[PDB]
Amino acid sequence: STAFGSSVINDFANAGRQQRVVVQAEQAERMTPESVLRLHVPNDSGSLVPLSAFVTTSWEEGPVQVARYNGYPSIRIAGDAAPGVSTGEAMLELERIAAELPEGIGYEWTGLSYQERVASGQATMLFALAITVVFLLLVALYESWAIPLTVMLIVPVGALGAVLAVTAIGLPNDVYFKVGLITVIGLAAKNAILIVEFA
Amino acid sequence: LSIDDVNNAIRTQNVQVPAGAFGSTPGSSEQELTATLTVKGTLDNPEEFAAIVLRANQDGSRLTLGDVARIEVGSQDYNFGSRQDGKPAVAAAVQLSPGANAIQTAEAVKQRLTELSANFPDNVEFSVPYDTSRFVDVAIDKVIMTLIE
Amino acid sequence: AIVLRANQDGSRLTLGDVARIEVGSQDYNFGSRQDGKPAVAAAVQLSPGA
Amino acid sequence: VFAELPGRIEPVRVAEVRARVAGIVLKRTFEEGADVKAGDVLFQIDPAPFKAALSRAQGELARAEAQLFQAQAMVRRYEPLVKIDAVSQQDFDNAMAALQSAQADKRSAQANVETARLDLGYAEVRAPIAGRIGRAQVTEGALVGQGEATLLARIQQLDPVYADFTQPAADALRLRAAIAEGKVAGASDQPLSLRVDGTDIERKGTLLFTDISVDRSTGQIALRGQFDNPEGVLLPGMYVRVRTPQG
Amino acid sequence: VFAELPGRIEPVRVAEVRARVAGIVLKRTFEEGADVKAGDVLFQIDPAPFKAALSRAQGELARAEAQLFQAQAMVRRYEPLVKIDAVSQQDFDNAMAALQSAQADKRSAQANVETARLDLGYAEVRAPIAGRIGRAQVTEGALVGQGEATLLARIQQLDPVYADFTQPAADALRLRAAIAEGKVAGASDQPLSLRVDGTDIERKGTLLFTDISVDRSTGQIALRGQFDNPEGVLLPGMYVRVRTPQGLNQNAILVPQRAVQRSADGQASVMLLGEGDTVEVRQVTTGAMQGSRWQISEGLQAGDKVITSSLAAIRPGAKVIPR
Repeated sequence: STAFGSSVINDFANAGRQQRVVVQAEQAERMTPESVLRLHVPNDSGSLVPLSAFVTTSWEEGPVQVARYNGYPSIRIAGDAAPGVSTGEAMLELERIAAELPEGIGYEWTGLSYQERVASGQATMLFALAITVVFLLLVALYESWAIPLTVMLIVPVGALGAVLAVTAIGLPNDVYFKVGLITVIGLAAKNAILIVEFA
Repeated sequence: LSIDDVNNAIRTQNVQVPAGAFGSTPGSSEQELTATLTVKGTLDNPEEFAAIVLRANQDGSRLTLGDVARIEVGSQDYNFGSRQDGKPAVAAAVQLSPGANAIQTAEAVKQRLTELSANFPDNVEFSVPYDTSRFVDVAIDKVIMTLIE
Repeated sequence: AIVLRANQDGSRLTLGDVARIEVGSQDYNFGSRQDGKPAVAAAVQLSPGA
Repeated sequence: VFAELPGRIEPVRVAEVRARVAGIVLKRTFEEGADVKAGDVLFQIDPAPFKAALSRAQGELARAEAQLFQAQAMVRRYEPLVKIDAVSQQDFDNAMAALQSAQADKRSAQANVETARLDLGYAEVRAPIAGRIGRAQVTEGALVGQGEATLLARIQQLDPVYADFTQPAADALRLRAAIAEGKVAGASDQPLSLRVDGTDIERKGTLLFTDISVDRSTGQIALRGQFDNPEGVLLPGMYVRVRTPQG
Repeated sequence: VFAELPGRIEPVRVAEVRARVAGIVLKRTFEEGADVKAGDVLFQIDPAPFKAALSRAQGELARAEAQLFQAQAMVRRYEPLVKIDAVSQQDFDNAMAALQSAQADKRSAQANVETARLDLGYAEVRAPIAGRIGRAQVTEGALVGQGEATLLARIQQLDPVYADFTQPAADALRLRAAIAEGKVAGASDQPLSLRVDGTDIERKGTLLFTDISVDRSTGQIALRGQFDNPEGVLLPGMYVRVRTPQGLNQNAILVPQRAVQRSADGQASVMLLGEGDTVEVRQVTTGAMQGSRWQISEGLQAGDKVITSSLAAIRPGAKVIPR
């Protein structure tokens, strides 16, 4: 431990800072496996016994890094999808392949993938709640149902404009486009009321 | 031998060894194959522990741990024991986190346990004796009935 | 000058006789460079609500 | 069943050549590490006092021999005279007793001379057995044999060797029991196999002697097998694990 | 392959000058540290009892010589008389026997005087060998020689010196097996190189003796090397390092160290540029580590085109472009 791993002995009081004196074997005396054998240790009778007298070095392969996720051993596999291809389909492909793994090997998502998962989950009923609430507000204000359904027919035109524009320039369906779409929907609704209340 | 000797032999001989790696930083400008030293220090099974040397002579004769002690894999603690209907059993108390559904959590636990029971040893079986969610399920299903009726 | 073994006659074995003593890094795991030359760096993080 | 037992290679014959006499080592007549024959000169201790003692013994021998010659001459002269009674039978008997006494004194002086000669030969430090001699423990000009028999060298017989390995006693009693009721058959006739740690050479040997006494500190009886060592591969003092058939 | 082993310098000849006769150290003749020649008087222990013993022995010798003189006179007078039968043949033979016995007694007394003289000479302690004498372990007035042979002074020979270094047994056995099996030819003729710790002082020597008995405590064998010390730089007892050759390889194969791969079993392998510029996997057993290269023992032959780059970016059988 002391010769090859370096051992911290005690505290060096370096002009007011408490740093640690470190002991390690010399650079020339720890550069080869033979240097491990050349180290000596003391026996009970006071002589020094070389390591090579009772140790034999055998090579094998091992982990320089062990990765564990939620307490089990893991491999962290990362990459990026092909250009022009959605990430959701990539998660679909990855889970499909991971299903072909031998039983006992689990696959989990982490960070960005987990966040993308929950986002894609929540978007739909977010839209639904928005639409039902605007309907209810519109029936409240117009003291009717037909006029609410009338005005609510407006939003697909704003959605169509946003979608055609983004597809023409080719941008993805990111959060920024989504909020742009929602504010466009809001202004289109404002337009629709500004016509229909006077009507 | 005294019990201090056996304790100290166990303490120094059953210890993990942070050996290191040759060619480590600061490394010579010449050498280029650092690699781990991975000494085996701790003992895994009762056979290895019974091979702890208590006293070895120059001739070769040795006193291994097993020669004075019986070594086996047992409980860290024998204060408490549990039985379930006259047969030796084990049990755990699962507690609900704050601000969480019980019925869903109970169903998740039961489904997980039944899924794990597929991998159980055949001699052992699982059973959930106590469930605080059953009372709530019957209570809500009755109260809904009372509201409707 | 740490005495490793001193005899009654007066002869002593000081630490430097067996080891090279110097002021160095506590750890040599990580090294940093800034444009081809040895450098150091620190990451300053902002406190909440500032 | 084979049990691998720790043990050490020990040479068949060890000759700790020691100084039997006090004196200064004048010369060292051998080269260290060479194989010496029995009786070869190793050290030459200064033969100053022992030569003088030998000279004294030889002087006593010469005196006794002179007296013997005188007595022989006297008896030869008296032999025909007593036949014609020229000398008394008593005188001739006294002469013959003097001759027998002179012969006995000559024997005693010869014995003293031989004692002195062998004492002197103790100063010619010779190898008692043939074998490999190690480093000379003393150098020329060192005073050896003063007070104690100073160790001079060590001569070891390199072929064959005995491997003194160790068996746990309780294991020996358990095997002996299993033999006794007959679950297992004794494997005394199976050869031992010795493997030196870290190398690929395997040597076969025959069990010689199983101890009766028990090591107090460890409770294990010692054993001895003999292994041929033709190539000099086995060295004295090596730690060897001996595989011993356990029935 | 060279091994640096831990060793100590020992003088070829050491003479521990010890007092053989009990007495009070009267005078110390030598000065400490000087070189002494054989027979140089060092100490002077008072010869009070030994001088008396020699005087007694000389008295006994004088008596023996007087008796011899008397017997010689007897025989000289009897010799002309016995021829004319003036004395009996018996008397002449008795006189001759007395003369021979007196000669024997004189020889015995001379031996006793010689014994006493040697014992007295043990009191004028002399240097048994030539070399550098050390401190005087006793001073004038100290009682020495009673009970035990008191150590008086030590003499060492400073040229040449021995270097009794030591080697682990297993390394020696591996070297011997390799020599016998034929991988490495022995390097006994190569001279040991000596290096003194903390100094640039280098010396050459020769290996003399390789002990056969492994030390029981340390599991090592001892070796002895003789080193010339003309300047007296090599000091007895100094810790030194000895570069002992571990055999010569005529066809050693050394490759860049980064060009060795190891499999999950620990078997080392090497990527080779085969025919048609195809990468082949040839297994290899690796030897020792020298500088930035590994010594290869088997699995390589002279002229093999080894790839010492892009090992992480090469699969077997893939096509590559040599540089």
